[PDB]
Amino acid sequence: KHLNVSKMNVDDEFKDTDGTFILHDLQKDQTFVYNRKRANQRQTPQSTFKVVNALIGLQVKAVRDEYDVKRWDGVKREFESWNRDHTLGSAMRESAIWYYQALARDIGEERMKTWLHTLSYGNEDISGGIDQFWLQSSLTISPLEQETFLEKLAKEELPFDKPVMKIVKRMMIQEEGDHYTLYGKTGTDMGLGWFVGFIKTEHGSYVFVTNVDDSGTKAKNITVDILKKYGLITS
Repeated sequence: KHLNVSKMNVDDEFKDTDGTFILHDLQKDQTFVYNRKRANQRQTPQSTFKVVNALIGLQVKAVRDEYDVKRWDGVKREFESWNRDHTLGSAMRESAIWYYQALARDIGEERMKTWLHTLSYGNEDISGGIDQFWLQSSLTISPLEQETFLEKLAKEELPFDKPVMKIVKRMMIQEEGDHYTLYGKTGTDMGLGWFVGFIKTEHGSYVFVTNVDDSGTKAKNITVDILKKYGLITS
């Protein structure tokens, strides 16, 4: 009764949404892809880039750990959850862009470019500016390239320190149930939505990448519906 990802079908979940979905079974080494053409199209990563930003920032000690506090300046920004003191981990959870812009400025161009080159991270183009390049700007990456990177993060086959990789994966936890742990990060801009991450169950471990012509919230809802359908999200 164990999941064979090659027999999946997600047509129903995408009935009224243009998008792509990738699920990689880490232990069997098997992948399901819906809409391979779209999976190959590069797009701006938006806030899915926080995963990379956090890895590089911890690696070069621009931030100390998931609890490194940056005080809010008191400026009311677009979402109330941004208008508070944040840590590296809480700013990932709430997608507080201002925190990760300060982090990118501290990382700086040279270290950002060098470490981004180790990840095969799409076109690796940061010319849009040190604190702007992942936000509807120069950097683009395809869903397949996101999957390849996240698979290497899951396997810790990246040149980062191992504790750095474990901290960033922990910061991505969205739900810890009795029988599964869901990891993920959303991105959204101009009718393109991402939800990328991992799910660990009692019987397997998986990487997923979802990208849609809709919000990141929609991308996440589609992903959760698929993972529920195939019994990976239960309780």
